[PDB]
Amino acid sequence: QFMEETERSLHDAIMIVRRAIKNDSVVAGGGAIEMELSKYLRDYSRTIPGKQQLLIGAYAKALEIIPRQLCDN
Amino acid sequence: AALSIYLENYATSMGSREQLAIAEFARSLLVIPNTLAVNAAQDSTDLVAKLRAFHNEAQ
Repeated sequence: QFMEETERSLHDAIMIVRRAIKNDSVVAGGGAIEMELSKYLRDYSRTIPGKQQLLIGAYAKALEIIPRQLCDN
Repeated sequence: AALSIYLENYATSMGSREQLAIAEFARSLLVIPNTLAVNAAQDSTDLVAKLRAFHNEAQ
């Protein structure tokens, strides 16, 4: 019952490695950018909004969930 | 609206959950102009979000 999750590491490696091939340009993974992406856009939750701060901010809230989930779970 | 952003700037700077603490305090600040949208029948975000839309620095 432990054996399935063992191989699923190898092909993802093969994939994401070939993905480092498929695209030589590689951003930081693991929810790295999405932290600032909030602040990056939440700048415009400050700047523009007519209503748009909820529109930008909730999305700024929406960006970090991928690390936020794995972190807090 | 400033005090939101004024504090919401001080939010992102502090860090950890107290960064989050400061930001959620910068939220409650915005209801007083929004309860003006109550009586004047204004549009709360178009009121308040555009209030926050006003700045060079926060002031």
